[PDB]
Amino acid sequence: GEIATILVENSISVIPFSEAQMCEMPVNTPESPWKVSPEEEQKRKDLRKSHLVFSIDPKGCEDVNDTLSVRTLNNGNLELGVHIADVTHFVAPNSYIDIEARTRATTYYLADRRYDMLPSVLSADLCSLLGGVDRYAVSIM
Amino acid sequence: GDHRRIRGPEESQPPQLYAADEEEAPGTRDPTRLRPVYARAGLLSQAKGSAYLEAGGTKVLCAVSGPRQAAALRGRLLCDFRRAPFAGRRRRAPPGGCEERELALALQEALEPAVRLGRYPRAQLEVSALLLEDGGSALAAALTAAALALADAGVEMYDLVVGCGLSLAPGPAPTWLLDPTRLEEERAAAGLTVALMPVLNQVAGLLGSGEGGLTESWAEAVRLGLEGCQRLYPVLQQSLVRAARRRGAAA
Amino acid sequence: CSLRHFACEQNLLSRPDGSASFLQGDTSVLAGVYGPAEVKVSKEIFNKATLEVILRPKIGLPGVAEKSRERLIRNTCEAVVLGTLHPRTSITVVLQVVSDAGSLLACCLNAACMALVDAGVPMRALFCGVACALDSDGTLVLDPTSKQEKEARAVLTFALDSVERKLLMSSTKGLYSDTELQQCLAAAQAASQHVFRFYRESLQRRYS
Amino acid sequence: TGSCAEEEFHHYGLALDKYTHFTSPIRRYSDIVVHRLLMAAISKDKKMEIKGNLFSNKDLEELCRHINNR
Amino acid sequence: MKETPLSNCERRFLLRAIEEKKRLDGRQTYDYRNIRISFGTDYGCCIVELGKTRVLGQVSCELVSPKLNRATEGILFFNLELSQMAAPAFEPGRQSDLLVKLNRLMERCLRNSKCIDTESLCVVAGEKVWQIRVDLHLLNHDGNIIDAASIAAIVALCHFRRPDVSVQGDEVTLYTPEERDPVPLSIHHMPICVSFAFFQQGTYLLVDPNEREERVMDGLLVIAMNKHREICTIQSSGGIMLLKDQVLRCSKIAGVKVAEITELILKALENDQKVRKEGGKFGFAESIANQRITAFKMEKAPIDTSDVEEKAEEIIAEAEPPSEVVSTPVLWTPGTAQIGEGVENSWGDLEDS
Repeated sequence: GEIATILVENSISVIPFSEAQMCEMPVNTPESPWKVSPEEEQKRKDLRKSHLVFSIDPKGCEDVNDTLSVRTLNNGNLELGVHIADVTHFVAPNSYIDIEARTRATTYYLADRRYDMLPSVLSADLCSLLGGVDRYAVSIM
Repeated sequence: GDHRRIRGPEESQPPQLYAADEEEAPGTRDPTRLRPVYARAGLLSQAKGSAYLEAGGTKVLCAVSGPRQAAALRGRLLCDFRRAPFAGRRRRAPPGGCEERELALALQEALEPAVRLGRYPRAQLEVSALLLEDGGSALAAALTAAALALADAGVEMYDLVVGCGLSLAPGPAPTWLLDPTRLEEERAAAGLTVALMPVLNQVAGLLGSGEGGLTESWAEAVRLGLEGCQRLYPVLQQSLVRAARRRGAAA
Repeated sequence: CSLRHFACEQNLLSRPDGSASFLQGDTSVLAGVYGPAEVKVSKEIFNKATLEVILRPKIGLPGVAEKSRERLIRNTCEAVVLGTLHPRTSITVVLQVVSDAGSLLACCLNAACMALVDAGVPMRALFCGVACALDSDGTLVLDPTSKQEKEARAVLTFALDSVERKLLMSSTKGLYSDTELQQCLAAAQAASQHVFRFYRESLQRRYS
Repeated sequence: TGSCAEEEFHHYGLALDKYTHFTSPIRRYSDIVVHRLLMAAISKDKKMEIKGNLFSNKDLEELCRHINNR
Repeated sequence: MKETPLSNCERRFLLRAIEEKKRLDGRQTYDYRNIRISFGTDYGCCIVELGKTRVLGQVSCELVSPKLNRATEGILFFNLELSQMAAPAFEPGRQSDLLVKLNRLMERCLRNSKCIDTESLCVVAGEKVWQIRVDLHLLNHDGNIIDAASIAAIVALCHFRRPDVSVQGDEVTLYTPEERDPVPLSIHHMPICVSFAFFQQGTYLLVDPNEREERVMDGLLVIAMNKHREICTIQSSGGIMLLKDQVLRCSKIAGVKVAEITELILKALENDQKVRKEGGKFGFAESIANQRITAFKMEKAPIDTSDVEEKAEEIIAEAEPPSEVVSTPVLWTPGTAQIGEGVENSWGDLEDS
């Protein structure tokens, strides 16, 4: 009852989404999971072999943002780069996920649980840097 | 609302109640004149008897159906009065009205003193009258027309029924007028309608209500109503003659 | 073009003489028929029977529209019922709408045909119901749904005989030209050949 | 931005002169703005055009006041 | 038309049975005929079958302005109706002394028990609020119309789901199942009717009687009592003259029976919700028994829409064009014109004078 009061009073929604707000999902099905269409592999510039990416992350970090990488080149100097996840492909302009995000401006945190801005598997498998599967990103360098 | 009609708006205020043109002034006339009247008999083809009466601004159509099955030793006389919605200042509810039933009864208690129902045992007659336009005295037309229809339909009656109408001026020296119109009827204080048999010299129906309380004005209103019913007779005399000449010549 | 999911059930109710529920997709209609029985003397006719059809909606009370759509069904059953074999009696057909999802009149005609056949009434030929709904451009769709019906500019429904596939009933919504009226009539004539196969397969299985 | 003067662009508390976040497009809303804009920049510095508009002055100011509230 | 008459052998047969305490269809005194529920696809729609009776319930809501006085609640229509197909006798305007007692039973039970929460069905006050309107139909008459009608109304009301709105400041907005998820209702309790019949001047009683047992009975006692232990209506009627221990026995019986019936209803609604949430197929279609001769299934079929163009083209091409005698209009005087064979003279005049 107290948690419910804190939600209602502080203007935060606890309603899961509707059919047409749900249905517009990336299909991470076992019979056909997600894997990059090769023309976008052309159009991008892979680094999954020639450079190391890892991350420290807080206990319970089911959803990573922060990544970096520093190596040495064929000369001896130290190239610096910070790599942030490029989640812009699943929120199209004037969408329903985009109006939704425009409404819920900031993710609210109370100290038991989080509250996903997105539906609860769109990012909480498909956006989090886990495992060693492929993941669109943006690496400044 | 109604499950046997087309439903529109729940409420509808006519623009007369918003009409910004103030009520005008009727005028004056001679109270010893009658509006010219044209009468035609045998209009409808599928009706046993019919007549159409038009005089000035009044339009009434009457048709008579023949005797049907079902004071016996005598036949009934069913009646039905109904006026067109597109008549008068405002619209009227199709389902009915107390005014229509009162005028239907004022018709029923006036056309039965003419026909002899002691010739139609266990039968009945149905009379339907319709007013297409209200432009003056109405009850003086629903009586003449429903009697003409009966006479052209071959039912036996003792005599005809001829109606008239009157109204009382609202001035400081009121005087009764003959054949009033809506401009002379909505500004009046009282009205009178008489139903006279012209040959038998017997009054068939009487109706009057208003602000005239001296029992010397009503004597003239009654007797000028009688003069009107004796002056409208010749036109109805030649109308049935022409109607019978044409019906017989049609064979 | 493709007819949607079809289903039918027979002998549901125990009180009437013959019952038949016919649902085509999501919409559904239930019907029952009482055989030739006594009729009021004030409505009886010699050398012929008298047909009575009543339809009940789910929301509201029946009005002018539902009786106007009762006349079509009665004047459609009047052309296929041999009343001369049963004079001074009455045959009544009642259709009940259980669910609505689009193309209700065609499913009601099919329900009436299956209820009369189950009830054991002398018939001259079976009849079917096919509804067409051409879109804003001219793409014909058969047995449409209320989703397509709202945007479409014209919806047509036809009732077809089961012998030479002539036209019995025609109720049209929307404005159109004659060329696509001809092409939707031809589409209905092509569509009824499968419904009549459903009739034949259902009755051949029933008497197994 | 240019809705205000230079003096109102600084990040004095951190001794910078401009500071925003870009490390969280997921749990915030100004960061998806920044994502759209940075990707528009990397896609526009090829001498072509990015069909489909991005924002306007009033839109951005009502969004930033909304985000301050939230 | 009327209903088949009752012989003098059936009365004797039912009464020797009832004296001996054995009934036709095998069920003992304190038993119900088993029940079978079926749910539609859109919310607030169900089909209940008690024994061989059928009732169709369907709830539906709509937004109106809330009269004058009671500015902070909503209204709740009801309209029972008896379908000509329920039984031969039912006739649209010739059974007007059962409809009244039935509508009354239903309305007093459902609206005076105060189980539906009509408090929280407002949007503004003095302005638009939701007006629900329940609707039941009787499909097949086999006795005990009111138990089935009550169970049907209960399930239909406990399966509805409203639309939903956003109200803040002084501004309205109306959503849709894609913009916002439909919302359930709030139901305090579940008042469920029970009926008893008395036989040969109260000496015997039988629970849940059918239509033949209904024609050999004196009078009826109905006892509507919601869950927990709370009675909500009773209505003795017919031809009965009752004792005082018997009312209490009846109350016990209704308590037990409503307990069992509420078990069944709750279980069925839970199972239905589980099915709807798993993601399987539901609806009136996937209820037809397949182990039965009168059901058949066919997936979709393009029939052949390859030829219609050609047929239509040849039909249009193969028929006689419009002809070309064009008619002329005649003018008498502005206002009236005539077309056709016409009339000889300009107009009639002094034809008979």
